[PDB]
Amino acid sequence: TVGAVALDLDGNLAAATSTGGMTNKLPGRVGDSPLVGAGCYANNASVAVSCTGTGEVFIRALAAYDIAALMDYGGLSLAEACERVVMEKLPALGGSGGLIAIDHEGNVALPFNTEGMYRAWGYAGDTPTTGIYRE
Amino acid sequence: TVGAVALDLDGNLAAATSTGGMTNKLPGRVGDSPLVGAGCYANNASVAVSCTGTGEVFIRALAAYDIAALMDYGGLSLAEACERVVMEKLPALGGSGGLIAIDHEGNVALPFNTEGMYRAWGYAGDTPTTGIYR
Amino acid sequence: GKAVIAIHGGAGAISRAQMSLQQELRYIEALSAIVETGQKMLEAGESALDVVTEAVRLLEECPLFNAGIGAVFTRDETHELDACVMDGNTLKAGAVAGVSHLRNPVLAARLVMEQSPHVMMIGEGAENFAFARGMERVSPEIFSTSLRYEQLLAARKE
Amino acid sequence: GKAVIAIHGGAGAISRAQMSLQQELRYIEALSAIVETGQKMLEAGESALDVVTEAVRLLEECPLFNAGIGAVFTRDETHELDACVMDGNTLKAGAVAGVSHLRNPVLAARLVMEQSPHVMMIGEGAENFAFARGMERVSPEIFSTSLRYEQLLAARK
Ligand SMILES: [Ca+2]
Ligand SMILES: [Ca+2]
Ligand SMILES: [Ca+2]
Ligand SMILES: [Cl-]
Ligand SMILES: [Cl-]
Ligand SMILES: [Cl-]
Ligand SMILES: [Cl-]
Ligand code: NA
Ligand code: NA
Repeated sequence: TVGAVALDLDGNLAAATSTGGMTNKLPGRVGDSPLVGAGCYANNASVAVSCTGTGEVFIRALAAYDIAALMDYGGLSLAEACERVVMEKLPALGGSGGLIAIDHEGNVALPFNTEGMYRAWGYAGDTPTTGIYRE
Repeated sequence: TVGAVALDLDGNLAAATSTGGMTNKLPGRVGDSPLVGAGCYANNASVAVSCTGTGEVFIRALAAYDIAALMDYGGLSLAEACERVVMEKLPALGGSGGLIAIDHEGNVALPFNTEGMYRAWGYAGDTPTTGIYR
Repeated sequence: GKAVIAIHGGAGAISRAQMSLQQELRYIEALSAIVETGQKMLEAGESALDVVTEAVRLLEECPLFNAGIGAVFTRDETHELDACVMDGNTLKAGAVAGVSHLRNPVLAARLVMEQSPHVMMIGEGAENFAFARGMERVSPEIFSTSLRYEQLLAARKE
Repeated sequence: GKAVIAIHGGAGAISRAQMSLQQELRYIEALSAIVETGQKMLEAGESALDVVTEAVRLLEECPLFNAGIGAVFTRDETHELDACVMDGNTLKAGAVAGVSHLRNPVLAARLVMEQSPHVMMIGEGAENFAFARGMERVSPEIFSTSLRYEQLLAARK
């Protein structure tokens, strides 16, 4: 599973997610990656999100849309929603993983509750930052 | 597309949705019916929902989960949530259809913005009600 | 608490001027019988999961409704069926999309939820998994009805 | 114009003990090159949609990440790929699941979004659709790498 989120100079958000699934997967199994609201979601009013992790849980908890909703309806900040979903809700359902998110104001967050997540981010015109392990 | 939602005597909610798709469908197209949060959703803390309509829009707007999120995070009543999603949000995206929904308190609703929706509801221990048109 | 069930058989451009009374009566009858089955189950203390599963199974078995028997036809003249089920108590869910050889998609979906560690299965993989778990394979034409085929023909005409 | 991009190549049990610096540098170098590419597109005024689409295509192309080339194997030693793309401007989206003969699932997803009325297509159906739009069929073997295959044999045993 891989993904990307972005906010362009026109203020538009977008998200994309792609995966090979799981090693030894039951043929026919579908995870959160191709399902809108689960592994991928973007709305200019709130946020763009791409996930990676235990697909089943991300689908059950509609992780990507939930970030948007917690912000849009609940008033949580990007950081607060990310903490709610990735560090509290997902683990409670037995889920592991992470996601990347950019909100309409250019805030970016990359939470994950696992040992690591291959990730990177950068503002237009700035030096990028990479990561594998926890800060 | 068919569906069912129920609240039981123990307080549990559940939802189910099933479809044959669309007449003349492009093979391989998937609408909202089998997508959790789009055409089917349930959570004891909020609501149970099964949808029917223009699949694409129900997927883009996560219709079924949106009802739940609006009640859970927005504070909207079941009726308020159904109105927003079915009468305001889905039509703005070009979608038609409806949904059935029961919340955790036992309120039930069957909104639709189309000419009709095959439907029925009834409380345990009571007489059922059916409808086709508005 | 209050126990209650609701069901639908599709929303859309249903209109008085293309419907005959006998047809409307058949729909009223089917919706009435299925909602009642649900009420009685709830009344006898059955789980909401069992109730929605059975109500949907009955909607599938009824040829009047576009699910299971009576499924509409794709442009290829095939049937592609999809279903989902979700338990609000555990937040567990099961779903299948694009299956053609399973009589009751809703049962297949529940099979995914309860007899696999997954939530969604598609196509032939879903079918193969369902057979492995003991669900019967049916020929793809059991769902076919003349009425739905006539709708395809009319859709092609316009 | 607070333009910005983020990418990921998967979350999981990545541990220092079980990895070597050189393995680490390869991953760092791939992540950096892809994110920089995205950053530069943003700076040039390219759209978010185009930016995430390209980022993910590069991640697909790179064999280090489990998407496209370097996809993991199913139980049956095949590749089943999925992808989705969503435009927050229009709320339109495209997605494919269970595709095994399309090189870049994110491009196929984008095709679904832009060249059909639909949101999601699966399997043979999704492929025929893509072919009719001019995407070429590839052999499922192009995604195969000895690394992921070894993981499969190790998972079986
Ligand atoms: Ca009464
Ligand atoms: Ca039972
Ligand atoms: Ca299970
Ligand atoms: Cl919450
Ligand atoms: Cl971990
Ligand atoms: Cl008559
Ligand atoms: Cl060194
Ligand atoms: Na039927
Ligand atoms: Na790759």
